[PDB]
Amino acid sequence: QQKKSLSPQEIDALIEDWEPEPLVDPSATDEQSWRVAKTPVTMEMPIQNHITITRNNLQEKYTNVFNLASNNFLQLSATEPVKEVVKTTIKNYGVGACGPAGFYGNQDVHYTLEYDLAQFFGTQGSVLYGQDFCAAPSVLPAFTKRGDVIVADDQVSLPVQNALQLSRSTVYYFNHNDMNSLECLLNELTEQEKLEKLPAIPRKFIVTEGIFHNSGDLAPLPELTKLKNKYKFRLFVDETFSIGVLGATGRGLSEHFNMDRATAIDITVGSMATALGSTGGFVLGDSVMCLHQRIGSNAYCFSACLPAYTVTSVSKVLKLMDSNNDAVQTLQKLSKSLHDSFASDDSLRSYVIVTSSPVSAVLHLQLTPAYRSRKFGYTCEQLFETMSALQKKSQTNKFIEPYEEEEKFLQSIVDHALINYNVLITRNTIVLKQETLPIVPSLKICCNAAMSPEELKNACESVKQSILACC
Amino acid sequence: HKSSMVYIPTTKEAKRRNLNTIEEVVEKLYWTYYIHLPFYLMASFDSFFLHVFFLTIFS
Amino acid sequence: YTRVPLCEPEELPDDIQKENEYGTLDSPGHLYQVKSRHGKPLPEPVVDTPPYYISLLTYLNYLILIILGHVHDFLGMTFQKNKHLDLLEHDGLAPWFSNFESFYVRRIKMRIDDCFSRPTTGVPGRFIRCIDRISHNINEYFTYSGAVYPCMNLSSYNYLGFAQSKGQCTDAALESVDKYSIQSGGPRAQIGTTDLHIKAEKLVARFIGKEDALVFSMGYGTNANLFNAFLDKKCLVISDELNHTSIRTGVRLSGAAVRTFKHGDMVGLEKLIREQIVLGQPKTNRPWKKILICAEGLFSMEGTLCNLPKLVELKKKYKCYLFIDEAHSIGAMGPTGRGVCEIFGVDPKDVDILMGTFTKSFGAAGGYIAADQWIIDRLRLDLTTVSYSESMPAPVLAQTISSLQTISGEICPGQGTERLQRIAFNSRYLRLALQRLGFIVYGVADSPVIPLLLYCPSKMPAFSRMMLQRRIAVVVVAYPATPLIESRVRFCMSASLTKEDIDYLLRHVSEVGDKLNLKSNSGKSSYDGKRQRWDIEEVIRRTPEDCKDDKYFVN
Amino acid sequence: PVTDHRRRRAAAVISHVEQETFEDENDQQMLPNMNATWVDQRGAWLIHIVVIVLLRLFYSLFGSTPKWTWTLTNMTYIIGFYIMFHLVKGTPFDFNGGAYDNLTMWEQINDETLYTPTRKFLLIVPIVLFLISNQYYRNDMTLFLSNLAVTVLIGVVPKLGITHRLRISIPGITGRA
Ligand SMILES: C[C@@H]1CC[C@@]2(OC1)O[C@H]1C[C@H]3[C@@H]4CC=C5C[C@@H](OCCC(CO[C@H]6O[C@H](CO)[C@@H](O[C@H]7O[C@H](CO)[C@@H](O)[C@H](O)[C@H]7O)[C@H](O)[C@H]6O)CO[C@H]6O[C@H](CO)[C@@H](O[C@H]7O[C@H](CO)[C@@H](O)[C@H](O)[C@H]7O)[C@H](O)[C@H]6O)CC[C@]5(C)[C@H]4CC[C@]3(C)[C@H]1[C@@H]2C
Ligand SMILES: CCCCCCCCCCCCCCCCCCCCCCCCCCC(=O)N[C@@H](CO)[C@H](O)[C@H](O)CCCCCCCCCCCCCC
Ligand SMILES: *Cc1c(COP(=O)(O)O)cnc(C)c1O
Repeated sequence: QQKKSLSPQEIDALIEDWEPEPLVDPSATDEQSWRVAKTPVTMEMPIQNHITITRNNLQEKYTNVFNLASNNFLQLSATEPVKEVVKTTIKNYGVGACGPAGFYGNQDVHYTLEYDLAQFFGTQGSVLYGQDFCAAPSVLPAFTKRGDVIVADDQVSLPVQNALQLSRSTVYYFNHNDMNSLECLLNELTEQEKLEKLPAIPRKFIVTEGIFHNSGDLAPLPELTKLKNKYKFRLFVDETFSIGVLGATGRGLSEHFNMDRATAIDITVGSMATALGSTGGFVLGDSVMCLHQRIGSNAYCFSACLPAYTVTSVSKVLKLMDSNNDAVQTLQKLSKSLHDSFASDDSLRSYVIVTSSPVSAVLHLQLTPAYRSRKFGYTCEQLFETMSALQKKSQTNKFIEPYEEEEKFLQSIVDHALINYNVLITRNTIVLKQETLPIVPSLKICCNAAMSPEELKNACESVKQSILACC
Repeated sequence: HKSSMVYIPTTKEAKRRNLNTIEEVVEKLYWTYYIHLPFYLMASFDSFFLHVFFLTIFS
Repeated sequence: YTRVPLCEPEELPDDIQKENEYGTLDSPGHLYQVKSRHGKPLPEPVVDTPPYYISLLTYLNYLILIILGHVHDFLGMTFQKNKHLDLLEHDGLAPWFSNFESFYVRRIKMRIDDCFSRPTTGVPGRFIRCIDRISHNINEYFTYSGAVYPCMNLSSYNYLGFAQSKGQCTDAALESVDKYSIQSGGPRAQIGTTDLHIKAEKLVARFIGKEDALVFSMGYGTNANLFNAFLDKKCLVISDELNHTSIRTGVRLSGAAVRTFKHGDMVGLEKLIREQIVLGQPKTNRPWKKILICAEGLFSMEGTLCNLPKLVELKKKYKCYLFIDEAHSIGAMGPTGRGVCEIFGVDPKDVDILMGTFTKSFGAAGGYIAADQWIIDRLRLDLTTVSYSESMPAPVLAQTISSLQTISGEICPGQGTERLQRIAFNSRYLRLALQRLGFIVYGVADSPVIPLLLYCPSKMPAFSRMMLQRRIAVVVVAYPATPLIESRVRFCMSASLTKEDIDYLLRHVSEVGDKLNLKSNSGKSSYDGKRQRWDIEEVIRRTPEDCKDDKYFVN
Repeated sequence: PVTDHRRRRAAAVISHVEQETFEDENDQQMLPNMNATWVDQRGAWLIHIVVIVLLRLFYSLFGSTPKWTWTLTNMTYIIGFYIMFHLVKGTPFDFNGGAYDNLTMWEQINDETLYTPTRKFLLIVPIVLFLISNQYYRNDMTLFLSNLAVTVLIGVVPKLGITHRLRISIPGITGRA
């Protein structure tokens, strides 16, 4: 039943009727501008235990502020021996590299650090990267294409999420630290793969983290190793926050469980800025992996080489860490004391909870769901579903009122302690638009090896009183 | 103004200054215009160029 | 022997080191000032071609290479498997990479791999020191010996000669190390920000000419993590076919529709804009939410400039937005060094977003973005790198601030202009001499990158090895980076080189090219329409005076 | 699955490659292919004539009869072109994530445009070669039939409006979508 079915004069009418949208929406800029005004700024002195800060365009100034918002833990890069190596290199090498990796870019100090990392961490090779934020999304896509299988945890960080989106492969999720969910999921995938009788076996990976960035938990490595060999998978572990703080010496997560890295883990991603004290990152693995990254990684091939003084300082730190292991022992004693001081308090049970392991050097605090529902009247499950719909529908404006109220309340806790007691504790900084998995606001208190137990104890009591007074 | 740099004397200019050029030129023309350098162990492909012997005989 | 040696620094007097890193001008007649084009549009570029037999020989060579490579792969992987244990399944596990996706690297480039990844040492100034190595098997593994020899530098991104270990910048960096440690606390949102960051941002904003600017630690991350902040699946991006991989990665992460237009073709761009405005989104025909145009200032592989006024008038007429990258144009192009905007005289207010990198000219590592006030205020809250990544170290900030202040003229008077004049004169002289000899040279008259075409694939290793034997460092590129017919050698000029070094390079290059028969000019390079096969002495005698005149350059 | 990126291997006598989705087509094919761009370039049309002349001269250097020489040169040229273009599927270098893993080089020419001058030339060459070659072995009917069969079945049928994105599962379970 076939049914019965433009002029150039009206083409310009369509062009003139087009009304484009602004590049950036300024409607909600004013209401969300308090974050910039509350950012501390250090004045002419390095970030250390005692600092002098100014906020809100030099309007307010504080002197001798106890610092608890620094990611540096070992504090070995401020010592005299490291400063001697840094100054000598500049006089003989300069500050810049001036060249890519493949065009006269290696200055025979980059090769030395690659050898040092493999011997210290017990692997076969290493590859250096300019920035840690651009390491995971540059190595994972190189070994995965369409038709592959990736199994990931439901609490991974944003940089890991970016890698899985660009990987262009099937992605599955299992419950947070649940081997029953993982083992059940793997069995079905293997059986259907055998049933289809594919000509070749595709690549399969497992993605997890050592110490989680948003919660502070651990991963049960002995269980994962047994399952991956049983079902013929591969393990991918990110160790940004677990190298230098776990183990007798600081080798990483494998030394904590008394294992071998050559067989337990296949890909390791780390950062040199958290504990070592220098910019950059690295990826650890075997020889066949490394040769493919020299030509298959976009970040490695299409970027300038890392400066020279950063490389030399890290090698000195690694040599010092091998001889003596007193910095790690001091860090672990303080971390255990900090966790127990916030977990054995009966006055904070009905207000906040602790979601961190004792071995972690950062303590995370979150509001109880009963208290959040009483005041703000919203649930994390409800918050997740609202943002998911907005992203799919591609709306220009993404503003949620109950979410903003909690952020302001947590800022009041931070501000109250600093003004009255001169203690600086930070707040977790996240962007809700870019997230894909559920997340909630929290607080953070850090520790390092340059502190004294008496000073830390007084700071803990002050923050506990600050929370109660605000609530 | 002195720098720690060594200058390589140029051939045909203060190198040979202080019957065979035709053969060298012909060899360079034969070699560089054909695909030989990116080959390994394949110097035996020159044997395939025996067509000169085949076309040498006339009538 | 297998491991790369660690070289002990040599002991030399100060003057020898300064001469090694930076040259001293001989006469004041080797400087040139760059004029500004007020109302002269860029003419369409003209290219030159070699005769047909070069192309036919190239095609035959590639055909033979492909046939023998595939035959070798098949026979070797069928008749034996013990040696090829990295490309077959083992204990039920797939291999790391695939056979077909890595054919070129293993079968063509591996035989000439000695020309890539050359270790060096010391400062990358006028003379660069290299470590010797001995090739084993067929470029499989190398053995190193304790010997280091200097070489002339023509392969490093050092335009204004800021890669020095003796000067104001080094002292500033050392003082910064003394005051601020090399430690960075964390992300800029939490603890990372200090006063030096604000000083650098304000100074950059004042130097470029916009209202405000931000700083970053890596140039790649500036592009890779930017477009997702204000683009979505209902926007269109029109970009040139020749853009860096960072832009493509950022757009892929964003998810917007991508349409490309041919390089140097404005009519096709206008047609594409009109058609995309009329048609709308696929399958629904709703109008596009917004349209963004991406372009780059100077293209490094060809040394050609983009036509800015045409893009500005097109975006003003059709209500679009513009994005300009200035990695190779900042600090080295223009009467002062502002960029292509100063060359063309276009006000910076027209361009919505500007970008740059400090590695190519200022001898540091980082990047920046410059825009209006409200755009930056929103992007600061909406960005990912600010609140998830590390922060810039202090010595790099000190080096960048010192370099920008020196170029601006606040400190060390009479240095930036002299460097700019040196680099302009060097580029013009080298390009004119190379064209007069009989070679093929691409690009505009004043461009630090000089690409010389070497068509036959077998002529790259020979040229590179002969140049290395004569103590000159060169960089060669080939397929698939460049088209199949056209393979080229890239020259990067510096302000530290001297006319005597240029003469030395010209003599050696001319004789090597005569040996390898690389002179193929069809007469379209000459302004008088005749073939040019001169002598080296005549060129050396006449070119430096005529280098300043602008009537000897076709484009 | 949260992404659902899988390759199908449906088995049938006649099947076609499914149309690409929005993400695979409108976004993952944006940069130059670098595998089919060299066709519309300089010196890409005379090289076939040069190859034909070289093959004919190489066979004539042996000193055989014209009939065998011309039959062998026709078969060799057609078989070589088929092996180069129609047999292999994919690309030797990673493009984005494996976007062109279901198509040959012939389908990728000129962005899947059905009628372009280069395609017309590539179709015209075998016919003219056959007309020039048949004049030496018209007497033998078996060789004439063999040459006609080779030309029609290898050098004519694939280069047609039909048999575009056409796969047959007889020699192996092909992959579509
Ligand atoms: C007496 C007379 C004298 C004269 C004469 O006749 C006889 O002399 C003879 C001499 C003959 C040649 C000999 C050899 C070859 C190479 C062959 O190949 C090309 C390269 C490959 C081409 O591409 C395919 O391969 C793509 C790969 O990605 C596939 O991609 C998809 O499938 C992916 C699957 O993963 C998915 O990812 C995605 O869906 C997607 O990417 C896709 O199918 C297809 O594009 C194919 O072969 C390679 O690939 C094989 C598989 O990996 C290798 O392994 C295999 O061979 C091993 C050997 O030990 C064994 O262990 C096992 O069998 C097994 O492992 C093999 O070695 C290796 O060559 C093509 C034919 C040719 C030129 C012959 C022609 C005829 C002659 C000239 C005869 C001449 C007339
Ligand atoms: C003395 C014996 C006789 C000698 C004669 C030998 C055979 C010559 C016969 C003529 C052949 C047809 C001529 C047409 C071609 C004209 C010239 C083209 C010049 C080369 C073009 C290079 C293009 C590169 C593009 C890269 C690309 O994308 N590649 C792939 C994936 O897309 C293609 O799959 C790939 O290239 C083809 C792979 C084919 C592998 C060949 C395997 C054959 C093994 C050898 C067996 C003999 C074969 C010949 C009967
Ligand atoms: C040269 C260049 C780069 C290099 O940036 P890195 O600082 O080396 O990461 C990036 N983008 C463009 C457009 C370039 O020209």
